[PDB]
Amino acid sequence: VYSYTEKKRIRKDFGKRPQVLDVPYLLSIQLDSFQKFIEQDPEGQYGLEAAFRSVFPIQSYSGNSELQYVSYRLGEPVFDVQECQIRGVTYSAPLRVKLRLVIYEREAPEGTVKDIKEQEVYMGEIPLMTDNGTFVINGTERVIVSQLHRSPGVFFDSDKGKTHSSGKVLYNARIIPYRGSWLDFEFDPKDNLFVRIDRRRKLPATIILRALNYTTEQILDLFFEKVIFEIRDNKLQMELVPERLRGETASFDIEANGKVYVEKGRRITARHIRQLEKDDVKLIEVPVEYIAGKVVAKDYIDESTGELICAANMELSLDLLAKLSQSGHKRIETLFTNDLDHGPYISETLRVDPTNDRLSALVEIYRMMRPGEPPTREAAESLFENLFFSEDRYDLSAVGRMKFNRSLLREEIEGSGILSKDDIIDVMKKLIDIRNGKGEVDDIDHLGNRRIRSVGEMAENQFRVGLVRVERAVKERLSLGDLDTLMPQDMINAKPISAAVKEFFGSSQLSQFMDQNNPLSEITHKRRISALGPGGLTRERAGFEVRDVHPTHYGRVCPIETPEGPNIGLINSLSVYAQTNEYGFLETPYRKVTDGVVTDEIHYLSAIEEGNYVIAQANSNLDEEGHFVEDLVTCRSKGESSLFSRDQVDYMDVSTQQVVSVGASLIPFLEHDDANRALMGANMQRQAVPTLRADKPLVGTGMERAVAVDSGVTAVAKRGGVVQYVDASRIVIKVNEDEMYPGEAGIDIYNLTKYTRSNQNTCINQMPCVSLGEPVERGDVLADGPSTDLGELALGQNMRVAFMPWNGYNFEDSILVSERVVQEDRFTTIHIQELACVSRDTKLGPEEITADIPNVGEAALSKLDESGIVYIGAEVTGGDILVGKVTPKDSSLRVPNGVSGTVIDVQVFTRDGVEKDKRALEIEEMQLKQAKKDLSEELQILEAGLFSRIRAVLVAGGVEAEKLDKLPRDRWLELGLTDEEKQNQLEQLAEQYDELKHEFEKKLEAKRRKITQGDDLAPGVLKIVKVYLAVKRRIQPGDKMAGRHGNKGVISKINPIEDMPYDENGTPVDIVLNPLGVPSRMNIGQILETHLGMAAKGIGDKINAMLKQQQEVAKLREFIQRAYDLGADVRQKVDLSTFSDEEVMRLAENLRKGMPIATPVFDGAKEAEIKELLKLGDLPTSGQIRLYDGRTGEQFERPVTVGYMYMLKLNHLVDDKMHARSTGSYSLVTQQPLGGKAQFGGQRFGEMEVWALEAYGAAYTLQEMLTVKSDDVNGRTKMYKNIVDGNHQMEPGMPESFNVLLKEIRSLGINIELED
Amino acid sequence: NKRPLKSLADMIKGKQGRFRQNLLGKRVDYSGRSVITVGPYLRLHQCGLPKKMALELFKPFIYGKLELRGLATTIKAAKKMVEREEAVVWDILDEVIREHPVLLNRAPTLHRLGIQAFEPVLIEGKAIQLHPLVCAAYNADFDGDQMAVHVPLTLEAQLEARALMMSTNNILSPANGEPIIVPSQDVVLGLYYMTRDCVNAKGEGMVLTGPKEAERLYRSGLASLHARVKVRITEYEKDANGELVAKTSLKDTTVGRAILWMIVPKGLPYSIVNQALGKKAISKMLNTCYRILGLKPTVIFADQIMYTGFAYAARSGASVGIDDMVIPEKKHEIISEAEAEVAEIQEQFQSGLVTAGERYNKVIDIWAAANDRVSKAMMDNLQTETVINRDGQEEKQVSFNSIYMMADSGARGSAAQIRQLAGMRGLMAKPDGSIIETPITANFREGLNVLQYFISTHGARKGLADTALKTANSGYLTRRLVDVAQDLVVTEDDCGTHEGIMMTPVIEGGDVKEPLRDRVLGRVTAEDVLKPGTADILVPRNTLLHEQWCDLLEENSVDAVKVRSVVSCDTDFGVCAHCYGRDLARGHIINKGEAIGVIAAQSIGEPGTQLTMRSSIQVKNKG
RNA sequence: GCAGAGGUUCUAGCUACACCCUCUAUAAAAAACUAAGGACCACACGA
DNA sequence: CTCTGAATCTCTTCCTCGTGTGGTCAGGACG
DNA sequence: CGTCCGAAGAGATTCAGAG
Ligand SMILES: [Mg+2]
Repeated sequence: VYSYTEKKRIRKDFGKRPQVLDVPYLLSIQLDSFQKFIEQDPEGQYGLEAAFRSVFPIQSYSGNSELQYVSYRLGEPVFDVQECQIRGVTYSAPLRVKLRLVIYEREAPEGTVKDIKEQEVYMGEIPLMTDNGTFVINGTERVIVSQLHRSPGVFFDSDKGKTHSSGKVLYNARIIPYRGSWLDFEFDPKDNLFVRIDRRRKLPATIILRALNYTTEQILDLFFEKVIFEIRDNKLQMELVPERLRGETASFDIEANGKVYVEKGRRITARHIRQLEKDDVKLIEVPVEYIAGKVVAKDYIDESTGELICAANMELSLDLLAKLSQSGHKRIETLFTNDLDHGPYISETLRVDPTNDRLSALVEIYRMMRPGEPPTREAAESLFENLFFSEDRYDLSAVGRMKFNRSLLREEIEGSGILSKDDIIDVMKKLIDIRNGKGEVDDIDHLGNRRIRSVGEMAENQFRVGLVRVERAVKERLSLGDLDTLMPQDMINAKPISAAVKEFFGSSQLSQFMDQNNPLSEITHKRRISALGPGGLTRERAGFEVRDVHPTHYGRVCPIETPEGPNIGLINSLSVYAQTNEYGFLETPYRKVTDGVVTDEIHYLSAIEEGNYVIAQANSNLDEEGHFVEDLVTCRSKGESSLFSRDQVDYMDVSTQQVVSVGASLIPFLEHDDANRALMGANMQRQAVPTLRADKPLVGTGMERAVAVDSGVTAVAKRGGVVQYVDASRIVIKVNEDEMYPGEAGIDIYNLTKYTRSNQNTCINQMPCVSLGEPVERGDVLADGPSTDLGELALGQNMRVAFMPWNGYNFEDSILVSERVVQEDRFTTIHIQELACVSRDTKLGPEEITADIPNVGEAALSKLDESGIVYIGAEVTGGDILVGKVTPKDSSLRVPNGVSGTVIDVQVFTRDGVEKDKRALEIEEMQLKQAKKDLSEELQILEAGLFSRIRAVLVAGGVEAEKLDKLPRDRWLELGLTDEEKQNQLEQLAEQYDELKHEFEKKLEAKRRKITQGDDLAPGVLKIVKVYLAVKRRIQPGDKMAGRHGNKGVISKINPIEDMPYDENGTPVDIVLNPLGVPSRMNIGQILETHLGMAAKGIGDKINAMLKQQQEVAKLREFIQRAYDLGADVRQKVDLSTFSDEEVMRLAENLRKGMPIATPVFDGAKEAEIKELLKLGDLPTSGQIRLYDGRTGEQFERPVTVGYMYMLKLNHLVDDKMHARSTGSYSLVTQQPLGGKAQFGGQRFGEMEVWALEAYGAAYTLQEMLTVKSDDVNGRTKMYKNIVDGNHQMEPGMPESFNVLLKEIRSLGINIELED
Repeated sequence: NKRPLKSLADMIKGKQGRFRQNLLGKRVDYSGRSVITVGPYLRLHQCGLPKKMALELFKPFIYGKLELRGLATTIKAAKKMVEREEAVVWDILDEVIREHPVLLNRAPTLHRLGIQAFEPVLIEGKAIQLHPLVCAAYNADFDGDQMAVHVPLTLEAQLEARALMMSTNNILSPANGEPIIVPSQDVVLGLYYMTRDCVNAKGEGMVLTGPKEAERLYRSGLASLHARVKVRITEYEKDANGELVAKTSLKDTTVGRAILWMIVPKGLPYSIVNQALGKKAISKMLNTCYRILGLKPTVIFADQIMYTGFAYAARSGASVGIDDMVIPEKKHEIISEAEAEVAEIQEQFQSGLVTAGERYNKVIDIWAAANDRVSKAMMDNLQTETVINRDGQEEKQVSFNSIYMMADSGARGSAAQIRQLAGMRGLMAKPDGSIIETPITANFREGLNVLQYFISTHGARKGLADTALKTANSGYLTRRLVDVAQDLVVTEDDCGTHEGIMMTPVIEGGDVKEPLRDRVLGRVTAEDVLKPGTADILVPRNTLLHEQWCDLLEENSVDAVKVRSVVSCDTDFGVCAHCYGRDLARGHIINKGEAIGVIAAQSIGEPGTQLTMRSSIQVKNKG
């Protein structure tokens, strides 16, 4: 079965591998994340709830006052998305929050409250995301990109190599929290374990143990293994265990139980260990010289006086041995030191550490944290407990605790957010073990250590910041507050929380201005995964490691779609099938592999557990039983590609498109072109400008439909049915009876967005894709949005391309374009400009907007209306006047020079209080008329639908066809119908219609007030006039045109069609590319794409030939079936007999322009399949044909390659780039060019160009262009007067920038002057 | 915004400080930018330029001419006339662009030739047209590359731009004497296709009166472009004291090589156009033309050779296709042998005969051997497989395949860049640089496995990040090099210093990396060189070593030549001309004054972007 | 045409980069005409 | 016991130009 | 109506080993 719109033009899909999992909703990463944030979560986890619950204690200091959160509910947005975008206001929901204030009696903490005050308070103003997963901040559609940052937890880095400049590897452990203070435990080059908290001065890390209420004895009991020594008559008989002898040297002669085991100079072999274990030796005599090298563990005092004979952790000498022997210390505890692995590291720190008590440790920590002031014991204790033992000032998220327990190999998954003594000692023990050799350091770039912070998590963090900021003020106010003297609304204000949220959403390191020029651009910018951002590595601070792709990126982050330049690999996109785990990690679908069967069950796997199993390659053949036909299959066990037997395999890739993202998946033959060319092609697809009439690509991937549907550019059908009425501005869908709810179903109305200004000044145009009466199913495409054709993403426009040099006009990378392309408007793109005029307050009276402008001609004022605003639809040109504004004593807005076009609409916003001019009244009246017309249209349409609902029910059980036509349709409650459930349904519809009639005038009045009320504007402005200019930029020499395979070039010449190379058929090639760019830049995919497009157009031409002549539908059906079969078995498998025999004609007419072919990313068309496809048509199997010269007329030898490759048109048009300037306004430093942009500017003759002129014998052109052309005011004036005089003579003078430098150096206090 | 606020020292230091932002290099007026266009019809002394850009840049000149001719009484009326773009304004504009050079300027001006002068040719459009030859000098693409145009104002500025900065005056790069305007990518391919031969081509065998008859036969279509035919040529040589003598002979050649003969100037011999004429051959041709004919004949010859190369590359139709890249028939058996060998090595490791390290080394070695074998098989299939007759039984010739012609000619491509298309792509390394044990066996003509493409994108991301870091490192190095320099200019003409450095061809254990001919060329000796005959003044003490002297040195078999080094110069606050040597951009001694510190710094720093980041003694030959 | 004012237009026009005429304390026979301001930080993208 | 060399700590950049956007001391009421 | 609140190297700075 196929969808009806798919029946219109069904895409020939290659790919032998059968798909098991349908492509997920590409915008899930944003929509699902925000649905988690704004949702009311009863569990109070993950949402505005956790944020309120985490910060709602409100405990007064000795005031018995408490305020608690009870519930909240986001209000309905004041303005709809379209209304907020046109007004410039944010799309936000008022945050109705219900709060309960309770006051307890004094000195009665356990007593009940004396009064309860519950009320709903408006705090904050939280913006919402549209159905397309994008915010609207200030009239701009702004999207928040998900941030990939190092997850909270513990990571044992190395910093191997450069440190200490001796090859000695250091080891450090960072306790990175979600919010709080970092805690790094580093090693001194002399193997001393230091602590570095918040990257402050290095400190002996043993001080933190003392700060955690631990003495030396406890520290050595935790971090070292006690060895018991017994004083005996036989020279202090020593107790040794078998395990401690492994890896030891010949310390002495081991003789126990009157038997010798190991002699002098004999290594302790495992055989010796086994035989002494069989003998079970426990006590071994040791020479007194050996104990000198041991270190005491615990303190010892004599039993007579109790004085300190020997403290803990110092070397033992002969005098110490004599003192402990004479005292009578029978039991002696010593540390087990093994320089091989179990080396001493805490002991060295304790030698370095001069602190012996917890108070001294706290004092030193305070000194190293807050120096310059005398610390206090209470102050130090408070600082430490607020720094590590306090939830408010320090917290690890559930992901942080999970990572902590993963790295520490703990058992529990969850735990307290704050740390503890056990956590610190466990981290130190693991760091010590890493130093010893057991265990391995972790990789920061691993996706198991870098989670993804979505928009919901960022918004929750900013909300928590706002809540704590207002909590500080509430606590401060409540200290002196009085009970029962105020409403629970004065202490909390929406101002700071709203300011924080608005600042985050509008101006942030991550609040990216959405590049809304392509559906692919929107779909890949909302899925963008940036490492940069708040709480993230910066570009300069980012290492080479982070930029560079990790083996664990497979299936999680696309390794092909990254922005080249300053941030390469830092803003990498997310692969098509990857989804974010509930802890922020990146999962990946993976088919479970059973005993030998590749089972269809899809198990999402994170990066940490991917290594544990072995992953099979997607390009592994199966025998339809899940059995690899392939006894050894290539696999990815631990990030290493290696052949594995079938029985070894534990998991398989979900499909062949897993690794690539949506931006890189749409490139056909991605398996052929080079990775750099693939990267550039994926990047350039995001910046193609929509053509006027977008058309499907002849060769594609099959994800274009998925990208177009998933993105919000098109108008998908939420409910199926039939198209009752279709219009270029609206589409009405009559929902089917089996797809509509019993109540309030009616029919669906879709208001397609007409020509609207976009973020990159392009047209967001939606054209209907259906006619009247066309059946439509659920989730179907109805309107072809920008760069969309028949529900398929149509970025550019495919055309004939011949690969051959042509007189140098395609010299190295330039593109040659025929006159035929320009003639048929293939690349004419509508650009909507936003020329906004503002009337601010001015001294000595304000400025008017009337048409009275002095020192101007009547011709310029002819376009403007009587009130000084350009007539809608007027075709203005460069330098023309749009709206007449004169300042009090000629500041009217004018079209910028060069740009032209016709005004599409002029919207005016006027603040309340100032009377609106004639044009504003006319526009407001037309807006009211349009709103009333739309409301009446929906009134009549929904009334017709509801009557059809009623009439259909009234065909049985009291049917009166004649009686219905008699009485007017307004009243039907008097009709006689059986007292059954049908009568109840009619009564329900009648009551609903009555309530709707009551609400109709209310909402109409609300709309009238919305269009009447003065729109909020910036302070000190009268009214703002926005004029939208539609520029139709045709293709021109210099316009940057680029295909999908990384081949980019500027159009050199628009060559007349008569000069184009034509084949024997006479059809001239539309574009003549350069073959020389194929071998070096290995974009060989474009050659495969060219051949497949040639085959597709051959099929289309055969269909056209058998369609232009009146042929039987049987011939069309058999040819279409032959085309869709195409030899080698494919997943497509479309049968033409199941069609209705008249939609076959529609299909053939839709394939007249070319056969649509889908080439999946990594299992697309092979060379044999393409050759067979060429053989299907009249075209040769070689793919290249003889072409005759356009001018000479004789065929080119060595027949050239032609085909219809899908090449885009990037938005880097030459029209934008022209920046010529002679003289203009100057800067502060008096550098004349004034930072060239829209502002009329000269290009920075930078330091490199100055060096270049210095290398030449240039001292006059350089001098003129560094002095008289740039900043010398007298010099500039004299040069201008001289050139207009005709004498090109330079009056040198001196650059004013040097005078500025002299003044700045003098202002420092350094006299710098010149000698005369 | 919680950011450090700029102080009185933050605006005197750093990139954004007053020095490097407003004094060292400052924005200028009379400047415009646009994307660039090829426009092969131009000559390198001129460039295309849009009408709007010429109107805006030359506004003061247009105002002055309007005032002089009385079209507008006042600047104000003339400015209104320029806004109206009245037809009279365009005619005035054509007068101020007759001989007014403009300085084409690409943004990353790495070396001296980054900015060059051009006579603007008014074109309708909005894209600057840059001559194809100077694109290599500019390192400029046609992929959205934009370059600024600056208008010299004063007579001194325009005059020195014409005399020095013109592309006609910049033929040899300052880094080395080799030409910089050499046919680079497409014209070289056209010449290479032109100068070849089929062993059996249409119109092969008949004798031709001259190049005119060769053109007549080719254009009429009755003789193939490259067919081995004897032609009669009037080869001109200047073996006399500047006089050109004529030598007429029947040199066996092809039609295509005879076509180029009318392009080359008189002085050049025919032995330079009788080869396949790749990139290196054309570079040597242009260098010989510059060293023999001079500058103007070299410019005219370069323009004509560009024209013919483009025209006959268009006529060639040197396309690219799937059948143009051939898979070796032995590639499958080489892959099978490599798989068998790695299986044997793994089996040996499993038993324990070979541990991990030696197993890894063995696998890497055998995979490299298989890669070399498949590369050789690919080259044999790509240059030897071609079978074509000679009106007889059987013969084998050098291939005319599209990719082989586009790679062997040096037009664009290399050995690895052609291996990655038909042969095994090779062992591809991980981010850390350690080689993946199992290579990317599949090539680009065939598909790539998902893991194979993952390793490929590992390498590609490594290369892209390396380039991104390396361009910044090279820019910093260029800045340091320029600034340790820029006080060193040629202040004197000679110092009479006998000191110097003994120039000797460099040997690093292998063959001669650089012969003494190309190492001492253009430098003035310090003491008289002598041949095996003692007390022989083969070259006097203070004579510049031009091409003739170096050629004489090779045939006299000199070993070490003491030469005057700039280090040994005793001149204060500069160096003398003799101690420096040839300008490396003009065929004469360095001019007294020219700044050579900045030239040297730019020459050193320009290839920084092209750099990278990471027994027994046996006699070789008889002697 | 260098310090000011007036003139036929259109409040005001004396070279202000700036457009016509008069003279040194007085205002009109006269058509082409008029305006002299403007930073930093972040994001994305191109080479 | 006073310097020696050596580890430690602190400074100083770390390309070069474009083109679109958006955010920015924020005195505030009283004589 | 105005006015007063990572990384990479160099060099300075401790800092230390050995007679
Ligand atoms: Mg380029």
